[PDB]
Amino acid sequence: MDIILGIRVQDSVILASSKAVTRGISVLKDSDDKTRQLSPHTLMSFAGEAGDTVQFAEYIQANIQLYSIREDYELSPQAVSSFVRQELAKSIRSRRPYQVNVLIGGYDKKKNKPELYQIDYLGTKVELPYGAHGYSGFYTFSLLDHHYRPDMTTEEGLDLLKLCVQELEKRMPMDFKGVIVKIVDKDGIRQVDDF
Amino acid sequence: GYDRHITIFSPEGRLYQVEYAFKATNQTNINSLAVRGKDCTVVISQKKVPDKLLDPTTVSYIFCISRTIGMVVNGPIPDARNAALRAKAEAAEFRYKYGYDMPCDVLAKRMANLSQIYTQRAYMRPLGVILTFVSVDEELGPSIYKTDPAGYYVGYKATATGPKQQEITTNLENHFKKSKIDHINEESWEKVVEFAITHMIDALGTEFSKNDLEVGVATKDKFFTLSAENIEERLVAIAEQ
Amino acid sequence: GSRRYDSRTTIFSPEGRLYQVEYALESISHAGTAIGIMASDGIVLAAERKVTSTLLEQDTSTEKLYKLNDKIAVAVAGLTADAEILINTARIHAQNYLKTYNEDIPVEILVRRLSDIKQGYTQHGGLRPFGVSFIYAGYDDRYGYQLYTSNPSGNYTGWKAISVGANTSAAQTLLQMDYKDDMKVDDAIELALKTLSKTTDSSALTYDRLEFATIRKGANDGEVYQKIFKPQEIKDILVKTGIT
Amino acid sequence: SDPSSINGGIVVAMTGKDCVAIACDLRLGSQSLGVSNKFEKIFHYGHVFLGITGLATDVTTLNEMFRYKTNLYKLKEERAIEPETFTQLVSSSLYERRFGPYFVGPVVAGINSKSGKPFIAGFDLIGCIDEAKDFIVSGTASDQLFGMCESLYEPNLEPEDLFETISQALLNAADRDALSGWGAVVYIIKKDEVVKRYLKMRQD
Amino acid sequence: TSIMAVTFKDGVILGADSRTTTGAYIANRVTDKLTRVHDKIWCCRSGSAADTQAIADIVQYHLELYTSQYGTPSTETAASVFKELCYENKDNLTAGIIVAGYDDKNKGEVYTIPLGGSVHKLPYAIAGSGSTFIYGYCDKNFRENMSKEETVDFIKHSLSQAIKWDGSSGGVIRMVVLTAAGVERLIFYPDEYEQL
Amino acid sequence: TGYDLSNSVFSPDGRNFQVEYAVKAVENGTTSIGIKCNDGVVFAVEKLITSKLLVPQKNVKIQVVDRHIGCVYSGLIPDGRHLVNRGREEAASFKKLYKTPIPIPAFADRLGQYVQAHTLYNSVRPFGVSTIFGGVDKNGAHLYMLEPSGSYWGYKGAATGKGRQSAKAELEKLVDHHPEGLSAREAVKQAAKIIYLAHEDNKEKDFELEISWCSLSETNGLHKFVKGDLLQEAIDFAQKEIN
Amino acid sequence: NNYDGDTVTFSPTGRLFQVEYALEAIKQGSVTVGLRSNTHAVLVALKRNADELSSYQKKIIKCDEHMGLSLAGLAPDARVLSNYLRQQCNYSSLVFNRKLAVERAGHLLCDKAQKNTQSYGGRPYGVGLLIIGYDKSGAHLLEFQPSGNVTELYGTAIGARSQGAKTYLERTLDTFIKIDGNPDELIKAGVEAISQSLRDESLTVDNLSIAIVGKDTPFTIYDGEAVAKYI
Amino acid sequence: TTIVGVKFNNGVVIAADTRSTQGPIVADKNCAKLHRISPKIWCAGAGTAADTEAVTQLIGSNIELHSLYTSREPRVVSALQMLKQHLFKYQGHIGAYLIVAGVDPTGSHLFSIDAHGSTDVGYYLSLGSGSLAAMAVLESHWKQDLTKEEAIKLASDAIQAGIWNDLGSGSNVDVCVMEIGKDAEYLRNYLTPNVREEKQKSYKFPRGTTAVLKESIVNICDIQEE
Amino acid sequence: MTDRYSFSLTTFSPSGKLGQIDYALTAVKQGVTSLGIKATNGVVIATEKKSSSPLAMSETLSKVSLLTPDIGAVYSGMGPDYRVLVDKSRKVAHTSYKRIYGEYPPTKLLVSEVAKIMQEATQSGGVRPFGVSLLIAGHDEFNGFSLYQVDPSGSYFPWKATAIGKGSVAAKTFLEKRWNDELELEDAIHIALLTLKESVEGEFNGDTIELAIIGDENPDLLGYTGIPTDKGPRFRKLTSQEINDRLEAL
Ligand SMILES: [Cl-]
Ligand SMILES: [Mg+2]
Ligand SMILES: [Mg+2]
Ligand SMILES: [Mg+2]
Ligand SMILES: [Mg+2]
Repeated sequence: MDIILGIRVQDSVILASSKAVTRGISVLKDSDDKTRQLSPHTLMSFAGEAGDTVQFAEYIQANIQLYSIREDYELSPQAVSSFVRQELAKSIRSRRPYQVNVLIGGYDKKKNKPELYQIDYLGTKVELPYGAHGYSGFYTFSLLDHHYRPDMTTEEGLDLLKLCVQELEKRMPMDFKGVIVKIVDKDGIRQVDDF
Repeated sequence: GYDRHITIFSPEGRLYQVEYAFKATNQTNINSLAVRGKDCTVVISQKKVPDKLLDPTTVSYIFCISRTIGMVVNGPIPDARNAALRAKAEAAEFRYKYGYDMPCDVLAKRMANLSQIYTQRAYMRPLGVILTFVSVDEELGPSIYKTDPAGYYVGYKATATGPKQQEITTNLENHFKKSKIDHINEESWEKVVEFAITHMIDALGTEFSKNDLEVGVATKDKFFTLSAENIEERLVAIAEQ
Repeated sequence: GSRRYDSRTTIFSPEGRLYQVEYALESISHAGTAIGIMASDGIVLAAERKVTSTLLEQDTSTEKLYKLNDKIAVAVAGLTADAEILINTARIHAQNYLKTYNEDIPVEILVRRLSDIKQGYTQHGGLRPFGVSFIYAGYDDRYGYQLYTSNPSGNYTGWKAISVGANTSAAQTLLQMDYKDDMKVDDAIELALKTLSKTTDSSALTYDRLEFATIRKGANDGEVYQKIFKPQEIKDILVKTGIT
Repeated sequence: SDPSSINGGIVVAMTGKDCVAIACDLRLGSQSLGVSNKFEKIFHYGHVFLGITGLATDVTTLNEMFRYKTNLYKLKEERAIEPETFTQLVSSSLYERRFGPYFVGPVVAGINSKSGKPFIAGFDLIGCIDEAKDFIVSGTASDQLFGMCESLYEPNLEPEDLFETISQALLNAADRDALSGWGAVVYIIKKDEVVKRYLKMRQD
Repeated sequence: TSIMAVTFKDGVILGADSRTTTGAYIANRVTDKLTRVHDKIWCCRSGSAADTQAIADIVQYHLELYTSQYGTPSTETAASVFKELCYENKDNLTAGIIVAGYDDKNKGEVYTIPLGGSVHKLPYAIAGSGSTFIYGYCDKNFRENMSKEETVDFIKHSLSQAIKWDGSSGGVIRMVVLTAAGVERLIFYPDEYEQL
Repeated sequence: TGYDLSNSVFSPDGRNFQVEYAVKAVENGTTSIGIKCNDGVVFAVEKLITSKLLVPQKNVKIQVVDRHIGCVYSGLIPDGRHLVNRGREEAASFKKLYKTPIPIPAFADRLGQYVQAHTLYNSVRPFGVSTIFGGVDKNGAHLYMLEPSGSYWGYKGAATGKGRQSAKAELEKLVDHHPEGLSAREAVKQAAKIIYLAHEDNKEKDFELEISWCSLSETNGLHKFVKGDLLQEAIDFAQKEIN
Repeated sequence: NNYDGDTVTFSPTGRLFQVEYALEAIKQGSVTVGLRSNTHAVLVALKRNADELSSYQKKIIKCDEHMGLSLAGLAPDARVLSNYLRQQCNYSSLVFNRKLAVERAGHLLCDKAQKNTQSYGGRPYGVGLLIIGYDKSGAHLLEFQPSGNVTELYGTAIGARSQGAKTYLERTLDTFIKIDGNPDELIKAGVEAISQSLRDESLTVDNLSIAIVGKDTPFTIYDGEAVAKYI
Repeated sequence: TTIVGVKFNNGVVIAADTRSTQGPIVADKNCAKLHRISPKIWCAGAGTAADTEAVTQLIGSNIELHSLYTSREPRVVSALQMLKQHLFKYQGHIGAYLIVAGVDPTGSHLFSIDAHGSTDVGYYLSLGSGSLAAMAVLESHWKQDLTKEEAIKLASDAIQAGIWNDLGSGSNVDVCVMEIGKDAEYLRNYLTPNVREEKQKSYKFPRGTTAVLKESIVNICDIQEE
Repeated sequence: MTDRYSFSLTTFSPSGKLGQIDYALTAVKQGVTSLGIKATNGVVIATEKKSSSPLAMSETLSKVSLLTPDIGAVYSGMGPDYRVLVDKSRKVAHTSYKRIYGEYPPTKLLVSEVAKIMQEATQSGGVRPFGVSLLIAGHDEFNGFSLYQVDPSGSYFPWKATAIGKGSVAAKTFLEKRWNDELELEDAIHIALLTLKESVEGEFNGDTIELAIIGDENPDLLGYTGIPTDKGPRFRKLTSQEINDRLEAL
């Protein structure tokens, strides 16, 4: 799929993902949720080749849910991101690789810190204050480089995110039909239903 | 008492199947002898054709393993030929892989390692044979190396195998105690064969015709067996002195 | 055919016991005693070497206490050669986990993995089980200091203090008597050595007949240190506690 | 398309009097797009230091692989691995993937704990060892680094003088490469102390 | 390459040039293309030097193992073992081999095995890049039951012309004579055969 | 004791009792023979007529391998068929690689090694047959006989089955009275006689005679069955000698 | 005794007891008869029921248009062997455009049964078969034993009380071989033959099973009211 | 790369230059191209540098085990046979071009090996990008019955031709002499005709020239006691 | 065919004994005596060449074997089992170490690999244990000189000095009285010869005794010169003459 954004503020991680799904000529859907909850305090958004994206995301989800039951314990965002990276790093030298890029937003309950990880289909992992995949960063990073502060509130993070989406809606040729926004904090995962 | 059926240890630390394989070795009731000259290695063995319906030319316990290596076997013919085919295959593969002719002692070690495996692995039985390998090695010269069902092997100055091995062994021991050298000091292989036959006659106390013996000779770059008429010429020379 | 010679190592008795597991446990009962004691500020591992010689090179010798990683160690009771097979497998598992998750393996996860391997040899394959019992001493940030044991059946359990090997009945009674929950490492060191001193089949307990190890947060600030005691250091702690 | 220049980056190592130095930039990118300014390329296993340039996924994978292997080495050997031995392990590990290689340019640096001798080495993506006395270079600005090192380097430099030489070699090489920069780190390594210094440089 | 084998009254003679090329560079000017797979069974090699060496080494192994079990192999048998390797691995091989041998029962025999892996028994055979230039000469000048001296001259004159016109061929002319008398090696230098 | 319960187990004598028990099955079978003549070999076998309901000349026992080797056996008939099937695979692969038809001594060892292999493990049973076989190759005529142990030798004459002692004695007379040799046509006649004489050990039921031969002059070195007039001539010669 | 635990063990007298025990299963089975002339070949089989509510177990199986058999012993083993025959008949037709010779079919069955008598782990087949067929050399009848022994015959019978039918055929040999071009009379002889093996019970409409193959007659099985004509 | 091999009276000598390149860039100025297969069997390699070392060490390792198994000193023909069969199996993909030389109980030997598995025998040989320059010298000055001193001279002269005339070759000359009944003498940097001249200027910086953001001590020691 | 013995032939008995391992140790007890002594600057291993026949050339049978240039081995028990273990030990030193790290393994780790092979023959399907006990002497840079014993069970122990086989009990007592931590290599060789004389019945000379040392580097045995860091093997087998010279000062 197309645009996926992420921003880590003071006490939460915010992920924004486009709603459009395009089958070449036509837009088949304009309400698609490009994300999966891996654990109560860990969310993963994704974008890449059709089919592979959901197949990969659900496979990861199943594995983390299996771990949670076996140990009666939630893995840290860092631990989840490493597991995901290894799967993609394994995938890139397979017969047919997963063509999937992901953002992992999680709140570490031990350290009481939000964390945002950016991983591409090759298995290239980086921890960032804000990140993106595809052409999304080309339009948004200049705004984020200017306005971002590490002590931002969740409301300030959403406002900076709106400015990013407005710039995308102005200068991008494709109509991505807006974004679904989700927040990850100490209380878990919730969706902002008006954006 | 299943420790006597397969190759596992008995309470005394013994392998009975290996010991019983040594007993099968003497089932043919044939005695063999091997000696070294200056330029050659000679091996002789008794030949017994009890049935008149047999083709005597096909009855043999001496094998041409490679051009340079010869092998005499003490034990039943099926196990003998099993070992012969394998040795031939090993010698050929060695030459292909390493670019030179397999030495006599190295082949002996290889076949001894294979025998060792049968004493340790339960599904394989030992072969009831003793293998005596002979050649004129390009590095070590005249060579005699002998393998048994236990997986044991060693080089020899001279050696004997069969029911009456002890009598032949002591006869050879006494000769080398006199001469104080590790071989038969003789130029031609013909006279070394004559030495071998003479000392077998002395040890066993029996006379031999041309059809009662079987002879193999190793020289530089070839091993060959003698015909009945070649042996007859050897027997005539012995009788004339 | 081959069926004739098969001992059938993985069958139940009429009473519902696994013959080979039971007999392996009988083997372990003749091995040198190993003791583990867990305290609030650390864990102690003490173990007795079996009837040694004066010509044995002790300072380079290891038959009881093995390091699995920087946070986890084991005490062995049984066939040493069997234990080393399992120990190497456990060391690899810890490294696999570290590579996958970029975090040190939790103690119980390592213990469960080794115990599952032991279990397999009792249910399938027709091979004899491993004649080994382990005491696992370890630390992680979830449960803190932990003591476990596993035996040839593949069953494992957690402990505050535990013994394996010879005279476990006598040893466990002595530990049950003197152990308290607010105990410290230095007190646990003394209890472990006193227990071995009374349960030993030898005439006296000396430095050359012992292996000793501690896992302490007595490492400079929030971190854990493993200490495999040297022969001279075992000799000193024996004098300090008043056994020699 | 070329895997060795997708992410960009550089590593350089030098020897001095009773010391070694190893340094790297901090950039990770997706071709033209700069993605991270905190992507360190130098790792250490005990007292042995390893720098890795090239495809970033393989940089991460190999670090995790050599951590794995040096940890098992230490448990069995009961001692930390030495630079000479580790060099052979890197070479072996790379060559086992001869026909499906990791797209990397590793650099080893360290001091042998027993002899005290300074040691550096470099590799191509498939295992060939380049063990130079003077310096080793790697990455997308290796040509530039060869030029700086060849003129700036002299033998038997003291630790604090060696720091200046390797720092100037890296900085000026990185500024002539589009895919290198965005910060830099320099390790000065002596027999029983190691100092790590982050450098101030242009951020374009 | 220029190679040939010719049967005559007393047996068979193999002939070859000594040039090995990598493009226009002569990588070896004194190559031995006449190769022994058994005492009196030899072959001539053309095509990939790697392929023909690998094949000849395998055939030598097969015939050594044959000899240990069944005694001396026939020339036909040797040709069959060559064919089996060339035919079954035709997709991966570039080899053109001439097999020549002497039995006492069959006397001198020649078998040629081209690229495809087919076998052809012939009175004489020519092969290699240089052979194209002497099809006319050889067809006009070959006779059956020639003497040793006549056969040596036929091969010498033939390969001389092949060398003269083919840039890929050159160096010395090697020959191997196979008869009941034994195995004789011959060599002829440029100053000799160029003035013919 | 218990050494005879499993194959490949050496007894304290150094004997394989299972192989010796396989010989008992061979000794229980019908008589079969082989005669080596001047330029070839002749094979013959006794076929017991269990009932009138057996179709004459249909249940053929002698088997061909390649086109130049004949095989006959006594004991468990299915075991013999299994051995011949292997022999045919061995002969096919030999001709595939080496072009020439398999020599008889070469073929003999292929069967020998295969039979010997069934004495090495307790997971297999030894062969319950002794096989007489041979033919013509480049070096002339060859006759072999192969036992359950894997043991084989070359023979001038060979016999196996229930009437082997009788047959052997008759073969020994032929060797003594013909040092210069026996012709192919003579050997067919003699083979018929020997089977008829050996039938005294199986005198309860009547039998059917079956003969085959390979000869350089008479069959061009190919294996063929003796049929029609030549078979009847041999039966008449045999019947005349017993009376 | 000590030598009947598996098929891989000879007894001291050279016997294979597991094979002999498999032969015993055939003797417990219901009687079936086979006989032929020069033009036709016939199978007659007495089917056995479990009780009065049960059906009568089928005894005859078709293998091709020109070949088929009757069974006596373990029925599942007959299904395995007949399936193998169906495949071999079929391989011959597809690859060589050739109907499989009855004699060659016997050779294939012999070899398949033999492998189960020389290897550890397996067991011998517990069924006997009577194969009839018409090929390029006319009519044929074969008898298969699970020892591996296959025999070509004019007539035979296997199963319980089969000796009575076998003696009858041995007397009638000269008569029934001459019944050429008359299928009904050849079946009559087969029905009269199997009657020499009956005790207490007689041939009823759902008891009798008949099969025939010949010159211009594909292998066909008759059951039910189709055999009332011959009762 | 330039590598040569030359036979002489009582043995054989091999030589090589010391330049290894990444395209037009010199990666190492003092590379070691003379590899040891066994004590008295040495080989020089051209082509893919990892392949020539990898294939040399594998065969060298197997040769050592073979020597222990047979209780005999290794032979050059064994190294040759094992090398060509390995290289033939990989159909040229292992880019190793070798000159193999040595002494053994059979005598002194000199062979060359191509990446596809073809081998050849000679009294003088050359391989690599500078092989044509080297072979020109060898074809001009080689004769039968060379002495040890004459062979070392000829071999090094052939490498020099490669050094000066081939851009793929440079720096120093390495030599290894293998004489019958003697220890093999490895002469590292036998010639050094390419030392760099003193620079015009010193480029040692004043201390404090580089701008620094942060300093910190790196903990290379293990977790401490107490 | 196929190996249908996929089950363990060594199993625990009701008393907790592993019968086949105990019986393997009994075989070792019947074997000829061998010993090892560690000095400050070296290690010595020794045994008797019990010749089966005087016609046999006992030089062609090597009881003391080189495993690596700095590691050697001797045994007591079944000779053929020892020979195949030496083959496997030599190969594993390369495959699991030298081809990875570019150097020979330290003594303790090679011993560990040999032990693993011996343990597996105690648990794997269709095999018996090895009927030998090994004594392995060696040197490496970081551990110095060391001496190890390996048993049929796979267990191994480090020793200052020890003996195995026929007269081991008496030999170990003899070594306890003579061994100290200040022994030079020549003193250890002297003690080894004294100890071994007690268990030998017949001839006692250089031709009936096999003895090797792990000592100083031997550049004369390297086979080549030119690499300063390569200084030669520390393993050296003493000649027949060298043994006899030390039997005069006995
Ligand atoms: Cl071996
Ligand atoms: Mg066995
Ligand atoms: Mg830049
Ligand atoms: Mg920029
Ligand atoms: Mg030309």
